[PDB]
Amino acid sequence: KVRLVGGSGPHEGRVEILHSGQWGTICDDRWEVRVGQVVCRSLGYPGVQAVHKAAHFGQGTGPIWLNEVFCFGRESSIEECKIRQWGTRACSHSEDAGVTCTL
Ligand SMILES: [Ca+2]
Repeated sequence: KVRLVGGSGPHEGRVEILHSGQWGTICDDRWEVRVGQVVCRSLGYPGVQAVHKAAHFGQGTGPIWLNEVFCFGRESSIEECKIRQWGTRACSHSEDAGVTCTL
């Protein structure tokens, strides 16, 4: 699953993802509008207004599940994008990625 946390409404926040039985976050190293678009679609929003780096909505906790993700932009969910490994060592939660969706 996917949820947004820390925003002014459910349309934005730190991106969190459920994997290996655990809610985790996304590192901002390769975070950009194409994958923001996919995250926003999978949440039922029609588009992405902005992507935010550097724990813009505050740091998450626990596993950092994704770092090097590639989406074309049209995928239904982030699990459908190109993911070479789940779970990353390269990152701190000060890098947790965030998104602001169109509603
Ligand atoms: Ca970074």
